[PDB]
Amino acid sequence: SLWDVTSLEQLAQNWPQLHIPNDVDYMMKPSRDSLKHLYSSIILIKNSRDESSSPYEWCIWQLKRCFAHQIETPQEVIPIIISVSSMDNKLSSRIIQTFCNLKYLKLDELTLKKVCGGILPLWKPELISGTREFFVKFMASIFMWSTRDGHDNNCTFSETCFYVLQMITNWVLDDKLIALGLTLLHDMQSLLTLDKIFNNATSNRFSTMAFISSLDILTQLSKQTKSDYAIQYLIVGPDIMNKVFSSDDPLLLSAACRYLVATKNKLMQYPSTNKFVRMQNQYIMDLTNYLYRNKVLSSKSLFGVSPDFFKQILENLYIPTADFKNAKFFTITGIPALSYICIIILRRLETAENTKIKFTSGIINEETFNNFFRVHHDEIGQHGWIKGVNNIHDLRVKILMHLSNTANPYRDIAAFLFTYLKSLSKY
Amino acid sequence: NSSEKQWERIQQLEKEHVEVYRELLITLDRLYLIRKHNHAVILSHTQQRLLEIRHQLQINLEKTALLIRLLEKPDNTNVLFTKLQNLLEESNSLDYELLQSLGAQSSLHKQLIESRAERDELMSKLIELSSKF
Amino acid sequence: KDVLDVYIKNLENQIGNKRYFLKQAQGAIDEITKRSLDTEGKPVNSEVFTELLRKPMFFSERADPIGFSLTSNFLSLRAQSSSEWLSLMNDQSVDQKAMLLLQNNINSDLKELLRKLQHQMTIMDSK
Repeated sequence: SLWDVTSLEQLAQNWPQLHIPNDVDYMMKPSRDSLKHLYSSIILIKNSRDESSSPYEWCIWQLKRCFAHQIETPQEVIPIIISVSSMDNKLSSRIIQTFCNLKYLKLDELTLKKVCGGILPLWKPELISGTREFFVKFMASIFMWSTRDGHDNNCTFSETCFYVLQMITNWVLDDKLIALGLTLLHDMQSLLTLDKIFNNATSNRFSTMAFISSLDILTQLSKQTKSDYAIQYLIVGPDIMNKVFSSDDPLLLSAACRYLVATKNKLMQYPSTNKFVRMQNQYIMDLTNYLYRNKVLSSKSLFGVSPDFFKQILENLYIPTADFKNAKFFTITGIPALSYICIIILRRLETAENTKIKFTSGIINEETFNNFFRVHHDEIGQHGWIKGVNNIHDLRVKILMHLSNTANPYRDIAAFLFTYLKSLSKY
Repeated sequence: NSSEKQWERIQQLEKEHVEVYRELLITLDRLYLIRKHNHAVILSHTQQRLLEIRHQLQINLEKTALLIRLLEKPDNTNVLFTKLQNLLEESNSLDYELLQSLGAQSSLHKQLIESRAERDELMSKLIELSSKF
Repeated sequence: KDVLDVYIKNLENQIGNKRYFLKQAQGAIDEITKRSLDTEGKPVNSEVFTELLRKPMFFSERADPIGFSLTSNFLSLRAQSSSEWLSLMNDQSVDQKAMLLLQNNINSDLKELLRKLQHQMTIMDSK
């Protein structure tokens, strides 16, 4: 009897004479019990792993009676259920089809979340074909249910999305289902980049936050070499790219430009006049001057949006000064995301060399810099402030070089700038 | 809690405000082609997204303008400008953890998948052997 | 104090104005629609969507503090979401950490017991 088994040597010796009992509820739920950890696993071994296997039906029925909220403590069983299932391909897919529809969502969007985080990242679909449609439908359903009326957001779609992204890592790491990864991938992205959840007014970073991980996944894949998958399944596309480069989390733009630089080594091989390079160097040709040498009025189509839109909106945009407005706020020193971070950079930097001038405001800006550069002219002219500085561009290269020493999550931005600017290429 | 309730009512009002502004931009840029065309309202998904980024990017430039009229001369008495800094340094404090805690998952998961893969290569052999019985 | 108070009434006025604008614009739209009642007319927008993406609507009034709202909402929500996301992540990276140990000790016991049974096979592969 399995209960009679006490040591690993007991199971080794009495193996064939062993009797499989039917006390599944005691064997799965948490001396003579030393091997209880192995108890479940070994039963899938005495008999082959059939669908009717006692722990399979036990755990799926447990998951049922958990979704429907009859269980005294739903939380306590989930880790158990995940454990046997997280590392069982067979049992997983059954639970997937049984619990990964909109049908099994309105009962509890919270427990489906957790079991997803458990099972989803660890899975290889048995049949490749009838899953993409399935997951696309499933996630579109979760989106429709999450961004509905009377309930703004509780990160139910974003984090489930992130778990699906995890699973796509497990997939793309293996072969022959990478195409299922990098095709569900952009389909999930285009669902993440919807205005009602991917916002610039009420963002609810969860999407944006889950989004960088998503972009990081193929960034990771972008860095790793020796793999055959069409880059067509790699370039995130301008439909959802421009909505990110126009966002306001700084680290969103950071991971973005990370993915950007971490494609250059894996894109320059393709021809210049290339269907997908054409939009990549597009992100390059412009974002290089959405944080830097802002010539947006001289150029055209900042993010695909025509420039003179900015001509219009800049008028009727009241500014106390009129000295420099056209270029007043379009860089590090003037983007709404990483401008306030930049004056923290400047302050913490001045705090180091023990300056005695103490920049008496915060915004770095071509006009407010000239003030503090002229009304404190001579004393700084001797010393007491950042050494190299002679012109605003010098402040920019300095805040970059400091931003490129890894303690700051935004570090990738400076890497992008150095890699793609070629003017400050000398760092 | 006078000032705190004032700030919370500020939050409510401004939320309603930005929502109405957003849809107003939407509704106007709808109405425009409503009138220029006669019935053409079949703006496609690609067409719908360009409008989206245009509106967000105007929302962008309007929100950087404030960052020009509230900072160069820090009043430090403005009940609203004091709200800026403490609601501006607060934004980027948590920026380190997300970057770190996303790396603290993209590796942990590599251990999970590896241990599961060894469990797979193990279970299969074990069933093969129990069948060699 | 009264500063933010009159600010409240100012924003209330802005909201009233913008909601009136919304009602009026919705009226104009549905007017054009009903006058175009023929059948669900949905034709392509010919080279004027571009001529629409060349100019904005709602050139805001100077006194409109909407710019402040457009940042005081976006960043306050931005720091009230990162905290909860991190609570989830570390809350989810500790459970994965704990489960990985449970999966690894069982994996080790199993890989060892494999040797146990395999060698027992050889030794019983006598008679």
